[PDB]
Amino acid sequence: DDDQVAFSFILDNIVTQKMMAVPDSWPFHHPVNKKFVPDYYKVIVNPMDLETIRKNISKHKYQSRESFLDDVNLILANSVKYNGPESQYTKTAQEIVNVCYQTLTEYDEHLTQLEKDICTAKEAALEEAELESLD
Ligand SMILES: CSc1nc(N2CCOC[C@H]2C)cc(C2(S(=N)(N)=O)CC2)n1
Repeated sequence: DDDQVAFSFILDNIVTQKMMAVPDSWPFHHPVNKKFVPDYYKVIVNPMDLETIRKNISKHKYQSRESFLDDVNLILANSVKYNGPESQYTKTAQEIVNVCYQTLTEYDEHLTQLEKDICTAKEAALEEAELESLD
């Protein structure tokens, strides 16, 4: 609830202040424009980028670090597929993933608290929704 908002703020500041600050991270800031890279979506079936993650964050898509890190890792996997494992683009995506990991670790204790309280809050909301519906 209130905890979901704090969690999303932390994630968004990790994205804007750490991941987007990686040198030359511009290729991963926004979705690829088909008019500029015409092959991209023929190759990349589950696209992902830092802007889309911010929008998912603002929609409170992420209740835990795990689903957040699923999407962050999709950025890296897509660079590996389209650009190659040894490419400079993939080197940059890997740095983006590492700074994300590093920053989450700094805030592990606080983020673990939030995830716990977010989950117990969502269970309280779901359990009462079902009790209200049958009663
Ligand atoms: C070479 S131009 C270009 N490349 C990009 N990447 C994506 C990562 O892999 C390599 C290459 C395909 C991404 C972009 C933009 S853009 N929206 N112009 O379309 C900002 C998103 N531009």
